[PDB]
Amino acid sequence: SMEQVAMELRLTELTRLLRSVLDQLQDKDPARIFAQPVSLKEVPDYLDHIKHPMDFATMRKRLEAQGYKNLHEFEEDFDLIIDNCMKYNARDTVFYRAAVRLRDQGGVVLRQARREVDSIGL
Repeated sequence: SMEQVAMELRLTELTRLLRSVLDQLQDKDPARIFAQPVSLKEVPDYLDHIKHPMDFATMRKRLEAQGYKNLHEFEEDFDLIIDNCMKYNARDTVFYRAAVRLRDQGGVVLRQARREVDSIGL
């Protein structure tokens, strides 16, 4: 139908916007601490602690499969990256501090994205 195509254009546009957001967020992680899944070889007990692991590479896979239907779903996954890290790692670690900085600096970007998704209507 014509409607289904219009819908898919919207989703494709959302994906385009979310790809830009993802790049801006990952730029706030120059150490690349959150670039890849936590290694279950190097951290064999990780899944005993963290029940829903997340990372930028995994988000990007979902993104390019157009797997985020709205900004809220995308934000949930971004929040998982941060929250997982702040639980597994102690306050005085480079990992925890990196998550705090990513959350603080990322909020600016996400505040803008929400306004754009609303205004453009995606």
